[PDB]
This record gives sequence, structure tokens and C-alpha cells, in this order.
Amino acid sequence: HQDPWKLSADKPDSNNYYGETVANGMIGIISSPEPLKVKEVVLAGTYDIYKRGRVSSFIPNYNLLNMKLAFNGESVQTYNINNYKQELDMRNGAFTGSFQFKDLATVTYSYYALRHLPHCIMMVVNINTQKDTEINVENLLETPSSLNNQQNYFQNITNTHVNIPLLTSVAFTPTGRSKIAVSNTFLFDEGKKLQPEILHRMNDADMHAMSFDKKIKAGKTYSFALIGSLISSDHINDPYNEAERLTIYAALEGKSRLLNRHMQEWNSLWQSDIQVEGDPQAQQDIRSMLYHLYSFTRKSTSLSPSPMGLSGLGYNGHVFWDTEIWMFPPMLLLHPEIAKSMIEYRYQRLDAARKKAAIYGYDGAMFPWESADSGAEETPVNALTGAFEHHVTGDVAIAAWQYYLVTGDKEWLKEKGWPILKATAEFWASRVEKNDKGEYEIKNVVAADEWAENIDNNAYTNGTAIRNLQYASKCATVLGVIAPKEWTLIADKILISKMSNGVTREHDSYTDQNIKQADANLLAYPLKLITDKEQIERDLKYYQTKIPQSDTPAMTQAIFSLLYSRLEDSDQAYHWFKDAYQPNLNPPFRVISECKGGTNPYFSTGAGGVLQAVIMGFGGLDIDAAGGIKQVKSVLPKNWKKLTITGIGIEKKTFVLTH
Amino acid sequence: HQDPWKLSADKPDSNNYYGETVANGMIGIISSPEPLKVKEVVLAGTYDIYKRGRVSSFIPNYNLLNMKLAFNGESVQTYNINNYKQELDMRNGAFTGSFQFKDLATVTYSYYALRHLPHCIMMVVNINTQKDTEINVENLLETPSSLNNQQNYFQNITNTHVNIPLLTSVAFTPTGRSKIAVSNTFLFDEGKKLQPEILHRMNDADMHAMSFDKKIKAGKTYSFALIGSLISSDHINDPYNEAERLTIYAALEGKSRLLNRHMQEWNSLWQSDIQVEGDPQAQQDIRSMLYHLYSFTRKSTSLSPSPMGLSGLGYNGHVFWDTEIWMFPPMLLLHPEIAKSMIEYRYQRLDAARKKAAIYGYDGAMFPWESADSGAEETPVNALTGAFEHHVTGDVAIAAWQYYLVTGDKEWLKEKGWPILKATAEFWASRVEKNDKGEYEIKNVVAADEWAENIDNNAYTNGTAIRNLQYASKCATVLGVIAPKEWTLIADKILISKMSNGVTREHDSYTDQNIKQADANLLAYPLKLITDKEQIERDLKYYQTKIPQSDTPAMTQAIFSLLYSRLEDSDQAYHWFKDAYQPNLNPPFRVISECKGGTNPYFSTGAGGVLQAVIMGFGGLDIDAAGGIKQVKSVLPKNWKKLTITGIGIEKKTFVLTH
Amino acid sequence: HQDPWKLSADKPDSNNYYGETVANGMIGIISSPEPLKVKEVVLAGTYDIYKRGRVSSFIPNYNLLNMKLAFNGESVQTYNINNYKQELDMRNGAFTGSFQFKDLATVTYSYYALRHLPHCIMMVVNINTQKDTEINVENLLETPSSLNNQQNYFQNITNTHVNIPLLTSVAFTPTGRSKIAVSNTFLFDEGKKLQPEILHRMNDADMHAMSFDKKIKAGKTYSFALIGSLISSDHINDPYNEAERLTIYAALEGKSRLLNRHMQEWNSLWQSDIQVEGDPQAQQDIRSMLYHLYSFTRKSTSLSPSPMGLSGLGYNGHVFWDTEIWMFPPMLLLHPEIAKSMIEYRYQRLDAARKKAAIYGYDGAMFPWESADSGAEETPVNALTGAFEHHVTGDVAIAAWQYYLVTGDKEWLKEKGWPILKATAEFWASRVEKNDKGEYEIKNVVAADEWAENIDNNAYTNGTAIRNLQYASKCATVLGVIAPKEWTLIADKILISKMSNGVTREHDSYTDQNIKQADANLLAYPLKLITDKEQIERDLKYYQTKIPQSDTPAMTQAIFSLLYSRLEDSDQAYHWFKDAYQPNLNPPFRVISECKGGTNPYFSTGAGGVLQAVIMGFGGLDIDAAGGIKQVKSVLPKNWKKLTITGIGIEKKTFVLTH
Repeated sequence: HQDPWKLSADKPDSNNYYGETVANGMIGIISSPEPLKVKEVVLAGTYDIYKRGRVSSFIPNYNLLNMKLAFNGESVQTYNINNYKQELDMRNGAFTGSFQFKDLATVTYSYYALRHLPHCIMMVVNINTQKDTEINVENLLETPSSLNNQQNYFQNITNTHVNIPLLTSVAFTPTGRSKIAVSNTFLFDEGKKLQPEILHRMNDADMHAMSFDKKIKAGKTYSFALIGSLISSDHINDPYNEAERLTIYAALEGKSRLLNRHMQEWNSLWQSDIQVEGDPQAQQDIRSMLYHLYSFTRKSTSLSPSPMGLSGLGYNGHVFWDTEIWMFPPMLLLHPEIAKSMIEYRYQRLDAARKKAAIYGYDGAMFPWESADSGAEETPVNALTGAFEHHVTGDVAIAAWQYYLVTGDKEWLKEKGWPILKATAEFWASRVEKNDKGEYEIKNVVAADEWAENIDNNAYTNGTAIRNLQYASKCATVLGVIAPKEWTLIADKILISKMSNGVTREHDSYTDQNIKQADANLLAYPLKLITDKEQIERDLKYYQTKIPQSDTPAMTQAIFSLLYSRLEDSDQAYHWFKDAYQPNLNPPFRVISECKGGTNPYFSTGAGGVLQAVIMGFGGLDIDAAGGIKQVKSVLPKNWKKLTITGIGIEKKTFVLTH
Repeated sequence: HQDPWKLSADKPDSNNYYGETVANGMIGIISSPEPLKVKEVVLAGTYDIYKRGRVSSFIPNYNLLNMKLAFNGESVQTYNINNYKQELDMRNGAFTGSFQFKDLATVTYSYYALRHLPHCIMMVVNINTQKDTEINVENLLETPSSLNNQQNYFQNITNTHVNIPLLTSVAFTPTGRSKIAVSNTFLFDEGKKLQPEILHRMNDADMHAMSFDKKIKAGKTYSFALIGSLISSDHINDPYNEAERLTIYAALEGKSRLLNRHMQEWNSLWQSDIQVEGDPQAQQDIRSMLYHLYSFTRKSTSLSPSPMGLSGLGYNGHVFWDTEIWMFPPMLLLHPEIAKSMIEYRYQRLDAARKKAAIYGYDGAMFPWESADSGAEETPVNALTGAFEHHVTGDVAIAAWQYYLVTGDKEWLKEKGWPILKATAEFWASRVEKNDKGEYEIKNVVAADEWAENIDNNAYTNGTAIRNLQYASKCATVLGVIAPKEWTLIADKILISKMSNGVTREHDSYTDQNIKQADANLLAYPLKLITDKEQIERDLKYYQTKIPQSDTPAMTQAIFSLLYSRLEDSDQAYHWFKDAYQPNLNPPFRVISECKGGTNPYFSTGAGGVLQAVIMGFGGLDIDAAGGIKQVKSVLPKNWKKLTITGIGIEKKTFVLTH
Repeated sequence: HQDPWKLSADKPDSNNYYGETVANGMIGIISSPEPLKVKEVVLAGTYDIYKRGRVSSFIPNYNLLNMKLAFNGESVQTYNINNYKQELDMRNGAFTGSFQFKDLATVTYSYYALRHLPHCIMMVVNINTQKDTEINVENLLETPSSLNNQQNYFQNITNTHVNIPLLTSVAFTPTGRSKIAVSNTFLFDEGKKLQPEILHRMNDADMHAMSFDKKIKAGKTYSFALIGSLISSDHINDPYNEAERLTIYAALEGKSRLLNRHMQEWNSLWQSDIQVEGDPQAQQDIRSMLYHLYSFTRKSTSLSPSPMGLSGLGYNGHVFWDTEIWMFPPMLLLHPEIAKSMIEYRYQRLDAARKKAAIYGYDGAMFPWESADSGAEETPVNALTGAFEHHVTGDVAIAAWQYYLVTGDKEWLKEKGWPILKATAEFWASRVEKNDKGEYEIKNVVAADEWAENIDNNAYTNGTAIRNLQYASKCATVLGVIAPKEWTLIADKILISKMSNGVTREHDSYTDQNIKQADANLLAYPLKLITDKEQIERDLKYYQTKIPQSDTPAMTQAIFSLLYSRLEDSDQAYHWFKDAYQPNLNPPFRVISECKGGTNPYFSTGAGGVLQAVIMGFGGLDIDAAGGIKQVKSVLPKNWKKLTITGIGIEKKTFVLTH
């Protein structure tokens, strides 16, 4: 099960199964262990009050691919199939199930979140029978209990050439905030006169279905497709009509043209790749990390991923610094247009950040700890991160400057980077307090180490304020605008303190407490405020054992790996690489949970960190403060013969590393 | 009935009557055969789900002018009046009825959609007595069944000088999308103390009325006016209060000031005119065409006409390429500020076109087949045009570029034209497919000939893509920007094929099918991709008999006329000019239906086409590719002694043509 | 009772009591004569249909500070306390009450509209015991009858260190337009383990409460604080969660940190101050005027004050020219960043002014007589000012140009000032009529003297049209853009006439009528179209006799004062300075009513005028037509030994004047 392009599971065990996701950055479909079913469907950009946190959330959506297959009236069940296998093809995000029904027939089904059509899904079903047989096929549209006020429709769209039967539902999110429409059709090869008659049943309040029968002859394969479109009032004013329009459009494009477009967009994503010689498990794991980041982002949008991307309702679908510092850097090096969408998300929410700053008594733009539709603060009120974890503003500034460093797009810096950098620098200039000694303090925050609450002069927070102020000043210079000279004066005097052993102090109350995640070590990478290798090493030695095994998220060990790679320590770098994700895995597809032994995949934030350990750590790739991508000294794991990284920077460079 | 300024009807026949429209580009009022009634009122910019197509629509509104008149308690009806006449004065959009009631009085009523006050209507009533009589006058506000949740109000607005009685209704469009308010008052000459007492009745759920009595001695003229304001939440946040404010304002202005401003604005519109010597019927018909375009548009707005303007709910009030290619060109030459409003409609909806392109898997801006409030796709889902008729994007680009060519407004090109041309070119660059031979194809469209569905390389569509890419490239140069070299490479290699007889092929599946309307011939005019006179002629000979007599819209024969004028063939040009509209007329005012023998006037699209046959065909006027208006060779109909076109181009040039 | 920083009342008389306001430009809290109660709370920016005028209004909000205090089960009332005093400290907007309860304790309470946290309020209560006692403390959240569909919540926010009990309500404005959230907590000094248990009662439909008991030994001080956050959907998408988040934030900042931040911001505001030597009552009155303008405005916003600021529902909270001409000039000289917010309010409402112009048949931007949320007209329909008092458009233009003169901010002129000046100039160019003598008239207005309705060529109106046209032309020159030459042509020929007595004629129907307020005198100041001191004196001597004692607002005598100050006549200047506000005062805090003997305080318009009489009049300070502030000839009242004005202009200049 160590194909470098395919994740595979034989006989899914429903008692120990964590589904995999196919997604196009707009819709995510999470697999079921049951044949011809999906577990959960998530639509990006649709938020309403729902369950966790009493704040906006992603909403479980229509399981629009759900199918029932019968042979001569006998429904497919666990007890009557064999050689049941699932496979995820990471080359094209195809999720395939295959099984034999008794000794009678073989069934394959592949489904796709179409890469070029953000709101369109397709499942292709192939049935090969060894004897004459009749199939009954049903597609069910069950309204999930997350939605209300549903309506269940069915109609025929016809002309002299086609009969497109549409199974449509329209429903609302819990508070009525968003109207959802879904529209499904069956595609046949045999043409209007010979295609099966489609029946419609509405037997339940929350479910309707379309169905057909088809005679298949011995030794013949019968193929059909299910196309679905899923869209909301967050995406279009009239989702009901747009869903039916899209499904009609996709039906008359046809399966071939749809899969060809899908393949072309996936081929383009995989022009940036990471190849490992000598470690098939690492090769597959790293492909899975790239696959999930590619599936959970979309170029040419203003979409940003949640910590769980489109794998479910993890962290309510909210956007955190998990994007800017964890998922954004590897995407900026491999596909700058993905990074551009992530920062566009923030640019279009700058108004909401100015409003938050004003409500909390500050100048400029104060980005929220958790962001959703509006860009207003969305953190559950019971979590003190929302009111007090202020480094997110610096994290947004850092990503915006990095975008310009890697692309050199000065028109983007004028139109979007500078508005962000100027407003965020104005925030920090208003956020600091000058003390007796002329130093600048940032008092009463929640640390990057979120176990440290309502403390002063957090190392990471203060570091992000310094970088935000420096980068805003640098930006002003590049564009020929005059920056307040106070920004540089403040940056040079923001407190970063050492304990008596010379170790960077996490905050003013810090001695030897356990910490949730990397904080002081982040001043070495990503901030590069600490470059002295002896300082980097003494900070690693003091803090690396401060992170407990339990209830600590995957936002630490990838940084330890990267820093040990920069120190040219192969044994420590590889130890921390494995520790970053292997103890977090869930079967049968090695999806990644947030914490060690956790059960909440897929934590895309964790994948983003590990990709930095591979690209920036083992590959030595670095955003040069002066612009572009440079390469610094690195080591490989002992057992890696070659590391090849393709599509890096706007010159699309290939880097090869060997021992 | 061939007055060059007035359309007149004696004794309206309600069994064979198609009403005429007065409009100010915001409100349209369509005439009733019944005296002192109107059939329908339409407010621009107000759309909701209603009847046809399951998509947004114009909504029948308050018939706010409806009046009941009694003489000595005897109700005035079609059955008991004589010498009843109706007249539309095209000089000032006055609709006038006049009749005799027995031996008592002559009644004249004139109503107006006030040209300067977009939301204000006025009816003026004169009663000339032959005997002593008492009139009872009632103004009815009946909530049409298109509206719901109505409220019926009445109050006196007073000071020492006035008593302004306001009859107000507020109601909602079917889904609650739009709140409509209407407020009416009576104006009297005799002043506060002597004016009639105004009674209010609320006897029905869906109707209330204000009324008065007045004794008039024999041989006197008694005059009163009704002023109404009609506005919605689409136009103003508080329509209820703003309707009352507007009616009070208009009442205090008075009839004389209102009609003087109205006259001044209509006089300005008619400073661009078409004068024909030798053909009184042509002179009246052409004045009717100009009058309807002037009535159905408004300078200094973001309004664009539907194919039926404000004559009713034709095509749901949606905006089509009917504006860009059919109504826009004659308005650009006569009144560029009207053309500016039409293209402003599209500029304001550029973000909705970007959203459509993303949903359908393209780059840039994909303008919708049918547009309404948002600029999202509004085509009924049962019509494949909405998903597949893509030339509308090129049509918007062509109009944008022509606006700049005619005005030379480089500031408008920078702020609005270029955003349109750049985004629409980016769409076409993403829409084409390169083939093995290095040609660019546009596969799977609905043709301009909409009977050809899901075909490849439509002539008109491919031509609009070429022009969009060429004009965007030219625009970039005017503004000192380097357009992507790909735009010219694609433009130069987009497929336009010929059949073995050398005739331009309509699409890759086209041999000799009947066609709905002009498609390949549009490559000659308006696109001017075909300039060779033998090629123009070969294409006319092959396609001119491909358009059936039945169920074919007025989007063909005007182009045939214009092309035969350009070929200096007076007999063919005049044949096609008459065929373009005369078989489409409805009595008694020669309004134009969409198709031959049709009954759905007024098809403003057809008038726009015919006005191009007159201005660009008979007049030889042409948009110069290098800027401004030029004149090419033309002919007149044999029976036209002189054609005079005034107010052309930003120099407001007069063109005179004789034999 | 004549402290230069504090307003004091002994034993409030509920039968003759006009409450004083503490405000931060977002929340106003108006005092009750009853201990530990507030009369009214107003939230800026929240408007809905409510009572007066049938148009949008400020809404009475939660009296969130309402407290009930009992000693040994005995309820504290006005009738059983003694030595009860109230005091407003203008230095920090602290409202303090203090009283003795029998032989048990002294109670002191101080409340604040926190200056740095626009949505946060704090009350601090100190109990100083003379005997052992037990207090019962209740904080009540009563939903006012202005709101509907309330919900009453209570929860504990806890961690190892804190238990923050939140008393929260959520409700809606009358039409459901706005959702309001309020969240309160108690702060204690003693810590989580020792703090009182907080009980919650929900006994009424419209009220819930949180309460505690505390035993206090004799001779001890016990202190507690109430913090509350008040916010709406007009301010934030999710007011419910944002109110709770803000109160948690404020609780974990704590009383000391909040008051320090509050004091810092009030210290900054008072860096611009007016010091009078030899007249303690004038010193205190002028402080009260500065205090109210500082409390009723907020830098770095788009808020503009109503005529009553946040003192209540006066004039529905609508924005009038009372800002541009009355409150804006003193704030522009003292704190340009306050003036910037006031003009930002108009800039962000330019689209609505363009819409109003279009609806009334004009070009450009027509600012409404009364403005609220959208910028559309909000004047009650029964008042003709809404449709007909047109000088407001010139008033906005004047303020926009003055902002540029005083700041010299050319980037602001390009982005905001020019859009205002260009559109308002276009309005006036479309508003004038040229007569047979080549002069420009403005006909059928309501005058600045609002008693003159539907008249022609109002002096002040014509003056503002001239300045608007001139300043738009000067603006075009500053930015190097071409202005229509018609603006200068029109400005030079707009009619301002003299009657046969050599007095400027108010309008074309004016001879000797009583006038509501200053009109023709405003051509001298502020417009400075009349600089001839003899014409100023003629207009002064005539019109100063025409203002009746009754029903005439404080928009007159302050100008008389300033002009007599400019002519160097102390006795007259001082007479009109006193008449401007002293006859409009309400006890016991000398709050200002709109009219002489009025009962509708606080008329901040009136304070604005008088501050101009002091700064521009007695101080001789003037906005120089060429940029910055200059000083012309002035006099002081006989009895004033010295006038000092600090923080003037962007140079922050101090001006000292003596006899």
C-alpha cells in the first residue's frame, strides 16, 4: 500500500476508518467505508451558526453522490460483496471503490470534485456482468439535519436530442443565513431513445430519489455517470437556478470533456512536486501532504483554507495564522498563485480588520484570531485567543511581504501588499507601550504557546510586531511613500528577553512551564530574528522537551526538524520530521490528526509545517530578505538517496539534493 | 393617421388593440383602450421571481393613473361616449385621450412619464362643458396581484397655503425582495379654500380611492391634474417616505413648471432626428423607432433596456446583447450619453461576470446571456442559451471599444473600457482550444442562430472573440500597456471556415439548415471581418432565404438592408428595410412585435436594428476603426427624395443624402 | 458650583432636573436624578423607524448601568439617603454620585463611556462603612419598550484564575433593522476564590438581573466595578458574540488599565483648550461646550453628530448642516482629526447624494437636509425642508474645502475632497436658472431662515452656491484638473440683492418679516462674501431686531457676537455671546436647549456656534483662504483679563489675548 501516487485500503473496516477527501478548493467530499456512499460534503465560504463554539461554522451539506445498487432486486450490502477495495489517486483526486457482487458482477465507481468547475462533482460507475442481469440504480438526495425548510424537486430538461432528468433540492442553513441548492443528473452513453426511464420518489420529509432499471447482457460493461452541482447564496444570488444551469451545462459538456479539463488542471498542479529516492513511505506521505494542500486551496480566488481544509468541520472552517505561517509558505514556493489567493482572502477583509482595531481601541488593521465570511472576529468567546492572541496581525503582514519578496510584483505591492502592511504597522505602533528605559512592551496577550494566557512580552508576538514594522517600512521605501519614522524606532526597541542561561524567554512570567507548541523557537524560523547558530541550539535544547506528548498540535516538531536541518544535524532533523506527523496518523489512508493519537483529521496545518521541514529544511530553500528564493546549507535523512523539488519560485527551478 | 410627430387612433377597438408606451427610462405606462385607464405600469430596476422562466422579472406595478369619472352620477364608459380618440405625441411623450359625453362635456386627458423626474408621472384632465354638470372624480390605487402585503394610506399635508391630499400604497414583490411605494395627489387651479373636499374610501383588500365632486356651469373649462410618484427599495432605502416627499415636491412645483422641464428635456432628445422627404409613412415609422429608444433609455444612469424596453414584461426585463449590438449603435451616434448608460450597466456588473467565468471554469469576465439586477446569469434554465450562448461577452467588449472610438474619452477608457476589454479578452484566451494544426477553436456553443445548439466554431461567436481580443490589444496600446501577445496570436488563428461554394459556414455541422436569424452575415456588419464585396454578396445569396417567415425575430432583415445599401443596391436595401418591421406591426399605433405576425410588442431590439439600416445603411454612417464617424457609399429607396440625420457624433454633425 | 473642570448638583430635584451626558462619540449615557440609575443610553449609528416623524431615529437603548443597592435588606432610595451630590468631571467625562446611607456607609459611584473602547462602559462603586453591614447588589438589564424579541442570557466564563459572570441581552429595533447586544460583568479585587457568588434572576419578560451579597466590617472600603459592552449589527456582523468578547476582554484588562487608557485619551483631547481669566462662569460654560463637542465626536471614524450629539433622540439623531457650519469649524481648528470624521460621514454618503440629485432632476450630488445611516433624505415628510432647503449641499462643499485649507492634505483633497467638490459643483450648475439679464437665480427653496418657504434667491443659499462653485474651481487648480468654465461664470453672476434701505435682502419676497435665525448675516461670517464693515454693520443692525425671543434656535446670536468682535465692539460682542446660550440653559448642570426657555437639551449645534464666537470672534482666529490659520483684529469682553487658546491648526499653536 506504498504506491507513490495512490493511497489504497482493502476491505474498509467501519470500526476503524477515517475517510479521505477529494476536493477542488470549493467542495470537499469525505469517503465512507460503505460502497457507493460518501460520509460528509463541505462547501467552502458557506458559514452559519451551528454546533461548536456558538459562532459561524461550515455546515455538513448534501451527501449528493449517495447511491443504492441492486441486482435483480437484491441490494448491494457488506454480506454479499467481496474483493472490496478503495483507492485515492493523488494524481487526479479520483476516489475509487471496486467490488464483486457475489460471483455475478464487478462494480467500479470513481468520483471527483471537478478541478475546473468549483461547484461540480462527478461519479462514474462501471458494471461488468458474467450473466444477463437487471440493475436497479437509485441516487438519494437526503437533506442533512444541519439544514432546514428543504424542498425536493424533479424535472426533465428536453430538446429533440436530450432528456436531462434533474433531481434538485433547495434548503437553508440553521439561521436562514444561506440558501443551498444541489442538482443531480445521470449521464448515459446510449442516447435519448434507448436511455433508461428515470423515476422520482418523494417518500420522506428529508429525502427524495431518482432511479432506473437497466438490463445488462452477459460479458458486457454498462457505464453511467452521476453529475451534481452544489452552490449557495454565499456564491451566487440565485443558487436554485444556477445549480440546475450548471448540471445541464456539465451534462452537455459530457463525461469525456469534463474529465479531460479535470486532468489538465491536476497535471498543472503536479508540475510542482517533491520526489524522494530511498524511502517509499516518505515519498507517499509527502505526496499526500502536497495533495491535501492542492485539494484544499484554489488559484485565482479569495479563498483561504481552515486548519482542516475541506476535510470536515475542523475549527468551524475558520481561517487562522495556520494559513499565513503554516500552509502559505510551501504553497508560495511551489505555486505563488495559491499563495496569492490566501493573501487575497486577507486583503478583501482589511475593512473588517480596521473595524476590529477600532472596537478594541487600536489604530490601523487588527486581523481576527479566527476569520470566516466577513473578516470580523469569529473565535468562540470561551477561548481567550479571540480577544488576546494578537500575533495574527503580524502573521498577515509577514505573509504579505513574503508574497512580494517571492513574486517581485510591485503592482500587487502598491494595490494590496502596502494597504495591509501600512494598516498592520499602524496597529502595532498603537499596540506597544513605551516604558521608563525607552523600550517598547506588548502587554497582556495570549502567546503562540496558547497555554500562556494574559502574559507580557511574548517572544513570538513581539517578534511578529518587529517584522511587521520593519516590512511596512521596507515596503514604503520600495514604493516611494514616506513611512512614519516611529515604525523603525519602535521595531528596534521592542523587548525580546533572555533568561540567565542565555535562552530566549517565552514571556515575562516564563521559567520552565510546559508549552503547547513552538514559540521562542519561531524567532529562529520563520522570523529569522535569531540567526546565531549557538542561540538557535540553546533555544532548541531548552524548549524541545517542554512540549508534552498529549494534546499538543502539529505546529512544533516540523520547525525543530527544519532548524536541525539548518544546523546540518541529520539524525535530529529526521527524528523531528517523523515525530511531526507519524504519531498523528489515522488508518487506513494515513490522514493526519491535529495531535499525537488524535482522531480529528485532516489537519492541513500539520501538513503545511512538515512541507516546510522538507522544502526549507532538507532542501535548504529560503525566502531571501532581498527577494527571490535562495538555498542555504541543509542535510538529508541518512536513508534518503535523493530529494528533488520542482517548480520553485517564479523561474520554476528544480533543486536536487544528494549526500 | 400619418402625422410625422403623432400616432393617432379613432375609437379604440379593445378586441384588436396593442397599447402604446410613454416612458422616461425609469417608468413605462402602457395605454388601455378604456378612457382614463392604463393597462400596465413597469418600473425599471425592480426584479423578483414572477411567472415566466422561474427567474427574476419586471413586475406589473400600480396602474396609478386609473380614474373613474361620472357626470351627474352617470359613470363614463366606452359604451356611452362618442368621438373617442387617442393620440401619442412623440415630441414630448404625451398620451392623450379625448371624447364627448352626451350633451354635457368634452373630456381631454394627457399623461406623461416626466422626463426630468424619473419616479414622477402626471395626468392632466380638462372638462369643457356644453351644459351645467356635476362631475365625480375617483383615483383608484389597486394593488396588482403581482404584489402582496399591501397597505393603503391617506393623509392631508397642510400649511396656511395648501392642502395636499396624498393617496399612498406600499406593497411587496412576490418573494419580498422589493418594497414598492406609490403616492398620488390631485392638483387644482382654484386654491386651498375653494378646492374640492377629497374623500378617501378603503372598501376592498386590494383597492382604495380618493374622490371629489365639482359643479361646473355650462360653457366653462375645469382642469385638474393627478401627480403620482412610484419608487422601490431597489432605488432608495425608504420608498414609502420618499414617494410622499416626491409627490409633495411635484405638487408644489405645479403642472406648468413640471411640463416646461419635461418639454425642455424632450426638445434636447429630438436635436438628434431623422427626416425623410417623399415617404410620410417611413417618416412616422422612423420617428416611432427613435421615440421608443429615447423613451426606453436614460442618460446619466447605469440603466440598460430589455428587448421590450418599458413596454411590458417582454423577456422578463432582462438585458441581452440586444442592447450592445442592436439598440446601442444608433444611440451611440445620436446621443453618446445614452450609449454611456448602456455600457455603464455592464461596467457596474463586471464583478458578477468575473464570478460567472469562475463558476463555468474560465478566466476573466464572462458576461451572462441574460442580465438583471446583480449581473449574474438570469436565463431560464430550460433555455440552453444561458449556459452555452457565449458571444455576449464579445458583444459587450465591442460596444465598450465603440464607445471609446466615437467619444475619444481616454479617461473613460482607463477607468471603465479597459477593465471590461481586459477581463473579456482574458475570458476568450481561456475559452479557445488550440488544435493540432495550430488553429484556435471555440467548441460547444449555441450560435447567434439559436436553432443551432451545442455546435462548434459558430461564425458569429468566433468573430466576436477575434474582435474582443483585437480591441483589447488596441486599448492596451492607447493606455501605454503591453497586451498579452497571446491575444493577437489567438485572434489571428481563430477558425472561420468556408463551404465548397466559398460561403462562410455558420458552424462545423452547418450545410443548408434553416436559421433563426443573421449569424454569418453579421461578420460583414457589424463585425466588418468580411469587407470583400463578392464575399458579402455570396453570403447574402446563400443565407437570405434560410430565415423562415414564422417564429424568426427582428434581428436579420435590417442587417440585410444595411449590407445591400453598402453594396449600393437600392431595390434590395428597401425591400429588406420594409420586411424588417412592417410584417411585425400591431394596431392601432404600428407598434413592433418580435416576429412576423407576432403579438408581443414593443420589440425595441427590432427598432434598434432598423435604425442602423437607416443611419448606417441609407445614411452610409460608420464607426471609423481609427476613431469618430465616417460616411461610406450608400443609396436611398427610389421614393425617398431626401434623408437628413442630425446630431451625429461628438461634433453633432448633420448629414443630408439625395439621389 | 463654579469649578472650571466640574459641574456639581446638590440633592438632585427630579421635578426640575435635566440630566448630563458622558460619551465617547459612540455611546452616550444621560444621568438620572435617582442614585445608581441612568435615564437614557444612545448608541451612535443605529437607526430605525421609531416615533417622531415616521423616519429613521436613534433608539432608546439598554440602561445597562442600572443598579439596586440594599443595606441589611433595606433598599437605597432618594428618600432614605442624605448628603446626596452628583458631579461631572469634564477632565475625563466621569459622572460621580455620592451619598450617606443612615449610620451604615458612604457610597461613591463614578461611570465612564470608556474613551478608547467605543462600545464599553464602566461604573466603579466604593462603599466606606461606619458600621458592620451586608450589601445586596443587583445589576438589571431591562429591555426598553423601543426594542423587541429580546433574549436574556447568563453564563460563567472560567479558567483556573477567573470566573467572569456575563449578564447578556440581545434584542431588535422596531422593524428588525438592527440587532442590539449588551453584555455586563462585575469586577472584584479579592480574586476568584473569595469573590461573591453571582446569582441570576429572570423573573420578568423584559428584565433579568445578576446579584450578590457582601458582608463588610465597619471601617472598611469595599469596591466593585460594573463593565458593560453595547453594540449592534450596524457596527459588527455578530453583535451577540462581540458584546461578550468585549466584556471578557475589558474584565481581563481590569479597572486600573481601562481607566489609564481612558485618561490618556481625555488628556490628549484637552491639549486643545480655552482658558478665560477673570470670568469663572464663562470659563466653566466654555469648558462644558468643549467637553460636549469632544464627547459627541470621535476621531478616526465616519461618525457625524446630530444637533443633540449623544444627549438623547433630539432631531432623531439625524445629521444636518449643524455639523458642517456649526460644530465642524471649532473642531477643525482644535482637533482636525475630529473634523476629518465629520467630513468622512459625508464622503461615504456621496452615492446617496448622487441618487437624491437624480430623483429631483439634478446633476452631481445633492446632500439631504437630514441624513442618517444610508445618506438618503430622512426629513419627516410633513416638513418642507426635506424637499426644498438646498444650501446643505454647499455647506458640505464648504466644510470639505475648509478641511483641505486647514490640513493642507492634498492626498485627502484628491481622494475625498475633490469627489465632494466636483459632484456638489455639478449639482449647483444644474440648480441655477439664467435670466434675461444674464444673472443666475436659484428659485423655489426654503431659506436658512426656515420660516421663509418655497421662495426665490435666498441670500445664504446663493452664497453657499457661489462658494461651492469657487472652491470646486480652486480645488481643480490645486489638483491640476480642468474645471468646467461655467462654474466661475455662474459663481460671478449668482444674484445677491440689497433692499432700498441698503440691507442685504433675505429672498425675493422679503421686506420686513421676522426671521427664524441668521441667514443674510452668514454672508459676512462664515462665508466672507461681505467684507465691507459698513455693509456688515447695516445687515447686523437690521436683522438683529427680526429674531423673536420664542421658537428661535441657537444659530444666530453667536454670529452677531463674532461679527461685533471682528468690528472691535466689546460691549455688543459680549452681550450677544451671553444671549446666544444663557437664556437656553437647563438646571442643574447648565445644559443648553435649542431655543430660549427650551426643555430639549443638549443642543451641541448651539455650543458649536458659541465656540466659534470665542475662537474666531474673541480670539480673532480665521481659516485663511490661502491655507492654515491666521489671526485678524479682535476684542475681549471688558471683564475678561485674558483668553488663551491651545492646540490650534496642524502646528498646534497657542494664542494669548489681553486688553
